[PDB]
Amino acid sequence: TTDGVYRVMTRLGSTQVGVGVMQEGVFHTMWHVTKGAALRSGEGRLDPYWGDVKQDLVSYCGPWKLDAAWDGLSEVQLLAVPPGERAKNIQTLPGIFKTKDGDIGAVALDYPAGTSGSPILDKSGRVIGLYGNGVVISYVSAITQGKR
Amino acid sequence: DMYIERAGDITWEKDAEVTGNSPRLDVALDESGDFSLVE
Repeated sequence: TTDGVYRVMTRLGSTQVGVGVMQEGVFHTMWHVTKGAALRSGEGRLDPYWGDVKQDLVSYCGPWKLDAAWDGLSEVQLLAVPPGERAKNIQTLPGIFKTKDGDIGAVALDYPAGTSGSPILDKSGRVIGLYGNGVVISYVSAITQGKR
Repeated sequence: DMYIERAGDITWEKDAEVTGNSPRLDVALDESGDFSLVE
């Protein structure tokens, strides 16, 4: 239940299917990573609480807690947790997805699929969204943030 | 079955590798959560 970034694993052997963020007792990941399945954490079980396919997000144990947003000007850091490698920070200036409903920050970083759900951070260390729902032009990920 | 393993703190790192572009792209988001390019 400790705050932090976590690998999401499945089991013959084990494979990393994604990543997520524990904050304020709630686990946050992308819907496409877990498809809303319950998760084991040690001897305990985490059940889904809120989710939305269109936003590609899901929270476990409580409502979505992450609310910071990219300021539109500053570099950010992808806290990537790739399969089989230690967590690492990659700094970048986001581009932009321009949509009919407004602009969304986007990172032009292409990491292994099992990295989906990794958090993107502002300079204060706040999570401004999760990595792994995007488009191909190279892959570009939206900075996907939910609503608190 | 699906399980979680802690991998680190959520912290900014002053010595991070820096990379990547900042493209500006017109996109649409459909009901299935899929982004596509628009022209």
